[PDB]
Amino acid sequence: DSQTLVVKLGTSVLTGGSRRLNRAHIVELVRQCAQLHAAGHRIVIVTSGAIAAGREHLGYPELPATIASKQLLAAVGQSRLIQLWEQLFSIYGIHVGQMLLTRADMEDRERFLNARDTLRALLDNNVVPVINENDAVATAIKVGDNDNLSALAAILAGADKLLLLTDQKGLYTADPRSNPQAELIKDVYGIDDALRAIAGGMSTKLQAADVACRAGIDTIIAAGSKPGVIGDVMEGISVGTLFHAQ
Amino acid sequence: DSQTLVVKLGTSVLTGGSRRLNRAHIVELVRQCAQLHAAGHRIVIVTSGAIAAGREHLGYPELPATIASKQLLAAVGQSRLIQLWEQLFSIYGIHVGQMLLTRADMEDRERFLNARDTLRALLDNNVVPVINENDAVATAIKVGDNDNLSALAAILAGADKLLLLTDQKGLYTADPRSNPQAELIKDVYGIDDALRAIAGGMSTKLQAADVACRAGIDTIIAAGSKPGVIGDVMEGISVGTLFHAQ
Repeated sequence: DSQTLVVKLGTSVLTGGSRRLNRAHIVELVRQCAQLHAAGHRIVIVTSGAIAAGREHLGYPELPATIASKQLLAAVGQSRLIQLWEQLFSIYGIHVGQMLLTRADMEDRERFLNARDTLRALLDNNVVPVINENDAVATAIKVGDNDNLSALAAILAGADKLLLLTDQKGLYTADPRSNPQAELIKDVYGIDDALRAIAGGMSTKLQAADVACRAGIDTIIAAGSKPGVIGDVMEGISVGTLFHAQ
Repeated sequence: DSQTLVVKLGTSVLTGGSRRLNRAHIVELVRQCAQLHAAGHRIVIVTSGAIAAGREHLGYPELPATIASKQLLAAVGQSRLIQLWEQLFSIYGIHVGQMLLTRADMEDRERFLNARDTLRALLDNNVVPVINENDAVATAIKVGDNDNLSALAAILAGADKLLLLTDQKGLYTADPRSNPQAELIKDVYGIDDALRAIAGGMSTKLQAADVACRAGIDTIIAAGSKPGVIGDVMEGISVGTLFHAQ
């Protein structure tokens, strides 16, 4: 019966590839999350967009390429990002709990177990956790974070599936934009099989699929804009590239 | 001319001593913050209430005394806390940037300097930072955190004054509730002078006043509900207990 599923939303899914956060699109996703929540499933959101959101809200100001500029953007953006997620879910009367984690926080073993406990406490009490890199405080630029963070979250939260919503249909045999040849690779079996099958942020997705399948957790790369995507993934309907678990 | 001032709000100021977050009271404070912001001063908010807010929003549920219960409360509460601060300030068209810091993050010297930079980047670009203990992730209970965190923030943010808004008028010669004798101690000169003068969360305030005065920064204990308090403190009008800087 009652599945647990982590959904990762990268920046382009969230902005619909614009430089403004796209609420029509997000609400479309929240919706699917609520239907499953109402069926008594457990949902975890790993959200990007903190910086995008901060640029928007501040009217795209001109800033030095310091770390302090990524961070202040992130401070402002996350306050909005969270509010946004809080309100959309609130519509379907589901609560959300904001978790900001650093790459550091995760390698610290004690904090790692803590987080496991808290994630489960959240779900246990029907709350959707909305996790993100703690970018206003995180020392380390971007860079596919987030993909990895999400696969950690999948483990800690005891996930049955990890869904990596991106701006293309899955994983291809080569660059599809410059290629009439490219297949959408329906199934993959662990990373080594991926890297053989293929001889845009797509490497860190291959990376997260590793960490997660090696942890017993199926992981999917799929288009975030595909109607009904999230439910379909629960039912194991084929929808993008499925990276089976070991 | 252009002063920088850190305002700390503990739980009771925020709930007005209830178990619900009190928006009438908060807005009253935001107001004073906006008037000074509009005069081109720089304002930093160190907010408590994350857990209070999480209990309220979840309808005071019955939870195990785990660390995971403080943390999930904190996850839910902060998402609300921030939204609330974001909206009230938004009324006066001032932006806010959310910073969640751990006691850990501060002893890590690199992250310490980072935070300094970011705080100043925030103010430079007219944003009010709203800082809090990162309770959904913070391993260590409560306990006067926050008082100390605020005095760190004062240093990092290059503050001229630190204002510790509490639920009484300042510091007393003894417990005033059980005492017709108790004076409100108008001035104090560094902690040693405090501890001589007096022979409810009041120790950690004495503690923050130390860290901050020893850093060249005047610090004030005052009633958060006192009309016009924050402005008065800028003008150095006497308002509670003033702990002068070394």
